[PDB]
Amino acid sequence: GEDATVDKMCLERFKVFLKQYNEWVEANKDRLEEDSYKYDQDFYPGRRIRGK
Amino acid sequence: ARIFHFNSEVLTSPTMESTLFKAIQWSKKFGGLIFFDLNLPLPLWRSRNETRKLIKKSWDEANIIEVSQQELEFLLDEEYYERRRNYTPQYFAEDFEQTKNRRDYYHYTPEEIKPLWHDDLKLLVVTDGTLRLHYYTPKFDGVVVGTEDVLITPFTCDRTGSGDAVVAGIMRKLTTCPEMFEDQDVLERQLRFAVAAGIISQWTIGAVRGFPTESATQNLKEQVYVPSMW
Repeated sequence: GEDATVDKMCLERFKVFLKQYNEWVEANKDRLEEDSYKYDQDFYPGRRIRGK
Repeated sequence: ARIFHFNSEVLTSPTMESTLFKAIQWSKKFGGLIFFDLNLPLPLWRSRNETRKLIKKSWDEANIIEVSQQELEFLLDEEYYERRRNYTPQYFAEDFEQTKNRRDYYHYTPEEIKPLWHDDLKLLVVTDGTLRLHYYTPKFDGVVVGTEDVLITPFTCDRTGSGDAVVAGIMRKLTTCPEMFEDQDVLERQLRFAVAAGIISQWTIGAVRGFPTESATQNLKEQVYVPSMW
């Protein structure tokens, strides 16, 4: 209940991972999509979701 | 004259180009239709941009235009359509017909053709030999399916002049069947006559020597096509 709200939990080590993960995502998102188009001609389940 | 016909070879001569536009002025004043049969000579294949500038004035004066598939793709974008033809799906075909690996008879959309369309243009015909005749009007568009058989006579076959027989067949039907411009079903039936003339023209060595008569063309059309398509 009120004792299990998120602010009550110790997730400090996972939050530092989230901060690093978000920085990596913003800096590599476009490059990863460009590589998907360069290497994979057609989409297929298991490939990177791209485009619209 | 009700149809004034000329090729782009006259654009390679400074004298003929000036004379050509006086002839067009006279023909239009008397109600004639202008037929531009492109037939690009060797110099005009060098670059798309130079050729488009060179033919633009004569293109805009024409009411009827005939181009080959190669000429049309060269005038718009040669590499885009070559890439389009060479595409193969990686995993599976998008439909059953794509599995048969058949020859490409791509029908250009009127939006792809839009850079070349103008107000006075009544009919654009794009010829893939005698195999396909893509036609475009302000109101509609479509394709006439044709055929060819030069392997029926391997030692007398000669394709030279078959493009002229197709154009002559179009002109023969346009003058006598003016509803071709406005009726799609009528246009397709009359264009099959032009297909037949092109086919016969490929069965003889020499263009002039092998040009077919009307009754021979009409006979071949009825032999090739089922009666409902006549």
